[PDB]
Amino acid sequence: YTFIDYAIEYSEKYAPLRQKLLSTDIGSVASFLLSRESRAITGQTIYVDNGLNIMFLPDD
Amino acid sequence: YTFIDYAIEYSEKYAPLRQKLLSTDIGSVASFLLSRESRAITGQTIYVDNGLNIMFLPDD
Amino acid sequence: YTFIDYAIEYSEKYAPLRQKLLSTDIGSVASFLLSRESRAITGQTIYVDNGLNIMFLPDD
Amino acid sequence: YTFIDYAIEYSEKYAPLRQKLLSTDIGSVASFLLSRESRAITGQTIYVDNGLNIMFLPDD
Amino acid sequence: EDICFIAGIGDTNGYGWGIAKELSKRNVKIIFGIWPPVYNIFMKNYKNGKFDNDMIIDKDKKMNILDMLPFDASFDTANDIDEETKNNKRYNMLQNYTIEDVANLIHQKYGKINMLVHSLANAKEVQKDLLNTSRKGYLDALSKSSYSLISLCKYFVNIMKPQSSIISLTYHASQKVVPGYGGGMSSAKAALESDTRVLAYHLGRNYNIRINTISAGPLKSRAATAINK
Amino acid sequence: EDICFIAGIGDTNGYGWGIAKELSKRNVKIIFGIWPPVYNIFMKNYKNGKFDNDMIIDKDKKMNILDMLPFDASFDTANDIDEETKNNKRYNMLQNYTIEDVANLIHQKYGKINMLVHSLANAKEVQKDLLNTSRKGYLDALSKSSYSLISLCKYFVNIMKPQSSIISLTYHASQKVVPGYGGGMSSAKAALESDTRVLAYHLGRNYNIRINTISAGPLKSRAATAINK
Amino acid sequence: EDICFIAGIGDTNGYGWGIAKELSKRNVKIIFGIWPPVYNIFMKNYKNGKFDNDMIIDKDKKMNILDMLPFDASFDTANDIDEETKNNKRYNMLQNYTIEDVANLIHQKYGKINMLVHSLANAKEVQKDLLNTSRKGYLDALSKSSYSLISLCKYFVNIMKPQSSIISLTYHASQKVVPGYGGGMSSAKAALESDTRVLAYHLGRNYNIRINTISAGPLKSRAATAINK
Amino acid sequence: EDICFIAGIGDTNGYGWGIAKELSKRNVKIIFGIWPPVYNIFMKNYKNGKFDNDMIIDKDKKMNILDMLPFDASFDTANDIDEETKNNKRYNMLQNYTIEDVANLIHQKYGKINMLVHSLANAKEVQKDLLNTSRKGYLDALSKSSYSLISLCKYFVNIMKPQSSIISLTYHASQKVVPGYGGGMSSAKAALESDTRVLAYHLGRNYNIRINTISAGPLKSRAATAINK
Ligand SMILES: NC(=O)c1c[n+]([C@@H]2O[C@H](COP(=O)([O-])OP(=O)(O)OC[C@H]3O[C@@H](n4cnc5c(N)ncnc54)[C@H](O)[C@@H]3O)[C@@H](O)[C@H]2O)ccc1C(=O)c1ccncc1
Ligand SMILES: NC(=O)c1c[n+]([C@@H]2O[C@H](COP(=O)([O-])OP(=O)(O)OC[C@H]3O[C@@H](n4cnc5c(N)ncnc54)[C@H](O)[C@@H]3O)[C@@H](O)[C@H]2O)ccc1C(=O)c1ccncc1
Ligand SMILES: NC(=O)c1c[n+]([C@@H]2O[C@H](COP(=O)([O-])OP(=O)(O)OC[C@H]3O[C@@H](n4cnc5c(N)ncnc54)[C@H](O)[C@@H]3O)[C@@H](O)[C@H]2O)ccc1C(=O)c1ccncc1
Ligand SMILES: NC(=O)c1c[n+]([C@@H]2O[C@H](COP(=O)([O-])OP(=O)(O)OC[C@H]3O[C@@H](n4cnc5c(N)ncnc54)[C@H](O)[C@@H]3O)[C@@H](O)[C@H]2O)ccc1C(=O)c1ccncc1
Repeated sequence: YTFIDYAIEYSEKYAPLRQKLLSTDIGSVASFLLSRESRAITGQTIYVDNGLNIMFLPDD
Repeated sequence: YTFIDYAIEYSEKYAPLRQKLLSTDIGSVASFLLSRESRAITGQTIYVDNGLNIMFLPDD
Repeated sequence: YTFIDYAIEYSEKYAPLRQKLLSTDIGSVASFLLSRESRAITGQTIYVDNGLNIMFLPDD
Repeated sequence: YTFIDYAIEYSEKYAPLRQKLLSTDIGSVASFLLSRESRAITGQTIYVDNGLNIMFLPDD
Repeated sequence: EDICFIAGIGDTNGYGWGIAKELSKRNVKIIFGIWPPVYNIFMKNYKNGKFDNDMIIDKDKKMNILDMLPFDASFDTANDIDEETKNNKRYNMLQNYTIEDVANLIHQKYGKINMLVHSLANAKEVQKDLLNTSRKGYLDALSKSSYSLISLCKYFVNIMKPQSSIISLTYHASQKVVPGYGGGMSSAKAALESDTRVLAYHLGRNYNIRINTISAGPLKSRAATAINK
Repeated sequence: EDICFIAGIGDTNGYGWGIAKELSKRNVKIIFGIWPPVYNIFMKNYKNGKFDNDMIIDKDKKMNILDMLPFDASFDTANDIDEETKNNKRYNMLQNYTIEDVANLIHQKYGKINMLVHSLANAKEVQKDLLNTSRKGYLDALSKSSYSLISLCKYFVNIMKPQSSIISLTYHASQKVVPGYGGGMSSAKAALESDTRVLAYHLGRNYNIRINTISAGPLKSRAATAINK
Repeated sequence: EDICFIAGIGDTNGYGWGIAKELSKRNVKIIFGIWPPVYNIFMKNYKNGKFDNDMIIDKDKKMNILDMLPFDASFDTANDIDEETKNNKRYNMLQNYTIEDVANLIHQKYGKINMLVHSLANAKEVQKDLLNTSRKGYLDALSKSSYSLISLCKYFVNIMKPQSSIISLTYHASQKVVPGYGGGMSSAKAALESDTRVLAYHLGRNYNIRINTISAGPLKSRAATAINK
Repeated sequence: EDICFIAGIGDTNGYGWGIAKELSKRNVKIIFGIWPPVYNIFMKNYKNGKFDNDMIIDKDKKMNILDMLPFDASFDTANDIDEETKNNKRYNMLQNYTIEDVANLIHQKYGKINMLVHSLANAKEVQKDLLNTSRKGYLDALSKSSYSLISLCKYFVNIMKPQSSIISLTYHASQKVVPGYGGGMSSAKAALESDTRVLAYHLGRNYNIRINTISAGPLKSRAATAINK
């Protein structure tokens, strides 16, 4: 089932937040970073992945 | 002239962004994170420091 | 079967290096760091965990 | 005086350890990583720079 | 219709205020948690209008402060309160200033909130570098600057609406060494940052609440000028 | 009155479209840079209303697309296109598709813009793992996925006002290993992230322009499916 | 001629022993710091030869244990000792087990050392996840697992030869969330790691002493099996 | 009885030589892979004893160089060398200098080795900063400084016994910005570091071989001086 379907299933089952990640989720963060509201942020790698990046070991 | 004044002088000199950092610069970022616009972000340490954190050694 | 047994089972399965981690594996590394051979190293967090720490999500 | 002489002077003046960094210093760490003594270390970026990498802001 | 509790304030020169001003743009109601010692004097300035100019919202609006309450992040519940403070001239006239008490207090006066802000830090020995910091000073820093966050979350999650958000303030000194920032504050900021992840996992899976921290640059407030190195 | 150029849209299923949507919510004009291999097909679909029900926005809003231009991030300037791709079935009818040309075309037609979005990647050997990736393929992944960002900046920085912002997308595989994300794409992401800092220093100091990157979760888009594992 | 003090031991199934065995290969003399509660029983096994097989050095040599001493990382000096323990059945017959006392004790019996090992961790509420950990449990973890390191350094630097080295043990849970590792241990390991940098700066510039930490993988000892999740 | 191939030596002033020295202290046979542009000159110097007082080792020891071979990490296989460099003044007299060929030559002459050292980097535009680096130059820095490591591994992994180790050198500029380290070298270092993990997974699981990288401080070597700033 290709690498990507595996990645979606695993994320939705092990990420801190359970909701399905939508393009608009990355879209609204991108909108923010592009607006003056983030005038003080730069050179950063900002994660928008329901927190999966913070985990080390799963559970089940 | 207090530890704090040195830090701000250094930041306004070697930081990627030259403008003065405002309490509202952090506030706007805080606003965004407390809203649903950032529903896919969690457990992150987000830098709002005019990018100073990306620097290794000053070019001076 | 205790938190510890799960961790070792998981490590011996998904870690880059398959061998069993020995108390002396950490000891040898400790020896080296306590010697002049590593006189240019300091303030570091050195990983001796068969590389498990470099993994994001298990391939299973 | 080229980028490198600047880097050496700054390192020797701001690094945790003051000694001059020698090729043999990186040499002995490399020898270690290559020997069985580090059989449990892998995929790592090991710093051998007298600790300069740990600093954020200088002093003088 | 969104309410935000800002814990950690004393004046309008800190980050708490800057956060409060920006949230007002989105018309969120703000509740300030003020450290007892300066609660009265703070109410004074306010009553005497010393903050009127600092309350004007960009949008040509007045910052909507729902309430100012005495709050001490070193006490989890009323039973944690010790004799010395129970006699402390500045705590006498006050009451319900422990984390659980203000959580219940807010919940009873205004219902549930959906935004939480941890904006307070304290270290008795901040002027000393790590190696010259006592066990007491070190732990006082972690209790006030770190554990307080975990505690706020534990007691405030009960009074929060679903999908509510949480944030705290930290400093890059936790990752890279900045000499002068002592008393174990660097230590505290390192734990606050690691705890933010672990709390995000639990709060995320269990309540669907998010938690994040902002590593800020320098701001000349008052708690920052007290570092003096 | 903000204008944003989005590079990396070839259908409404990727992150670009989602970004264009959210940008429209805040009413920013959008220009789509489209890759020639799928340019006409995209135009045709758009024209026959095959995207119509995808430009919808909760607030009744309907995406506002300022322009749709052919664009290939493989070429910095016109003198860069090889004769073959120059006479190729898809590129013949087209012109001004190099980074320099589109940058110029945009400025010439709408003036200076203030938002730039890099939403693309590519690698011929993504299916193969690092060890088995050839120099050719590896250099291809980096040329298309990482260098394009730098070139994109170099040319657009000049048609961008001060305080404008730039963003690109990345994936955590750059920092931790994920088997299956091959072809050197994890390597390209690691370079993009490091370059995002180097560029922030320079663009910051010299133009007062910001650049950040977003490490996204999984999305079933055309590109992603290309992995096949 | 090199002496190493290993603080944090109870049996031969921990890391302290593994470190002790390897150092013996370089013929360094070892001094063990044992937590009072198990000091006697530990001396028992030893006297009755329960560790003879665990002492054989690869090199067909016998591990050279210079001395075993009662050591409690929760007490900086004798004046820090409280009444309850001063009456604790297991502390009565003992003496000079506080950090400063054993530092002086070693220095008086064997002179200066050049190697220090911090290999101890403790959290009363390790079985609970962060959110259900009390202030007491959290701080007990930081005092025993973190501040102890800073304290060891402060008092032992006086009895160390120039260019001496120092190390401690940590766990990746401080950087990434591993559920189950609770009681604020993750918090403690995060501060221990940050403190290692700050201590390296000070100890490096001032004494030319190095300090580093080893983030280890799982080992089935005893303090690790007590976590049980 | 260990044999180590070092790639990246063109004089006794770089890190390679220092590595070869320390390896000799532990009595490991050393094979030097030498770049053609400076191959003969190196041979001549070595032959006339111009390195004689540099092969000295505290313990009276004198480096033990097993072999010195011409080697260019730009070429994976013989079918990779372009006709020009093939007929070039320096490469004509030479043969078996591609990664595949030297790997084969080594195995054919000494059998399987168990140590591999990548001590090289190069970038045509190192003097220019990222923004002003051309695609050509950028791809060159990555091809020579990063891909060579992967290709090096792919071919040598087969002439290496199990438990063998590999190492390369990197610089912190990959993680934090250092103006002046241009040409895309900071980008190449970032890729090398990320690739060091991906490779460790694969080489680990399939061959039980380790690979790590060393982030070194400043050294005034030929390469370093090339920066000129
Ligand atoms: N002021 C800065 O520049 C700065 C501020 N922060 C964080 O921002 C937050 C507050 O900002 P200020 O400190 O900027 O703002 P305030 O918002 O000026 O100060 C915070 C509050 O601590 C409160 N206090 C102490 N204990 C308690 C308690 N138990 N209960 C209730 N109140 C208590 C006190 O009443 C005060 O209002 C803290 O978490 C800080 O550590 C983080 C980083 C920086 C920083 O310190 C820095 C230093 C050097 N270079 C760059 C940046
Ligand atoms: N999940 C994802 O889809 C994902 C996507 N990204 C990045 O997001 C960006 C957008 O990718 P996407 O939306 O997935 O892909 P997409 O293919 O849907 O859309 C982008 C465009 O790439 C365009 N194309 C290729 N080369 C060119 C060129 N040279 N000029 C013009 N057009 C070109 C192509 O025509 C397409 O329209 C890229 O930089 C990605 O690598 C980053 C991370 C994740 C990811 O891969 C992932 C994997 C496993 N777990 C979690 C996340
Ligand atoms: N055992 C492991 O697998 C492991 C061990 N460590 C660290 O290794 C060190 C000790 O190793 P063990 O714990 O492995 O070894 P021991 O060396 O088995 O245990 C340590 C000592 O704590 C001592 N104790 C408590 N308080 C005091 C005090 N105040 N004074 C004197 N003694 C006291 C106690 O007497 C005991 O001897 C600690 O700093 C650990 O946190 C770090 C990481 C790992 C780990 O926990 C882990 C967990 C899940 N997945 C992977 C790895
Ligand atoms: N200070 C340093 O010299 C330094 C060196 N390194 C790395 O250490 C390694 C060795 O570099 P060095 O010793 O400085 O340089 P070197 O030039 O002295 O020796 C290495 C060899 O590169 C060889 N050459 C180029 N291409 C090829 C090829 N394709 N095939 C065969 N030979 C080739 C060349 O002939 C030379 O003998 C490289 O991977 C470096 O990037 C990493 C970090 C630091 C660094 O640049 C730095 C900068 C600022 N502050 C601190 C540190």
